[PDB]
Amino acid sequence: LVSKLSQLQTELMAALLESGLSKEALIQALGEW
Amino acid sequence: LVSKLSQLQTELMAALLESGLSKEALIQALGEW
Repeated sequence: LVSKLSQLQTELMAALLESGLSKEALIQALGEW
Repeated sequence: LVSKLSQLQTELMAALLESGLSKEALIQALGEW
């Protein structure tokens, strides 16, 4: 049902956050909008 | 110089954005702060 890409993106984000991803990195990414 | 973890995080975020990561996914992640 759920696309492999969606699952992979969710898994990647989760893993990145747990690795200590900074809020600044997220803010910069959010900046694309 | 730059840690392998930092480089990997930067590379991962970049790849995720290019794969079509949504702003909602970023907002939710940013929410942890």
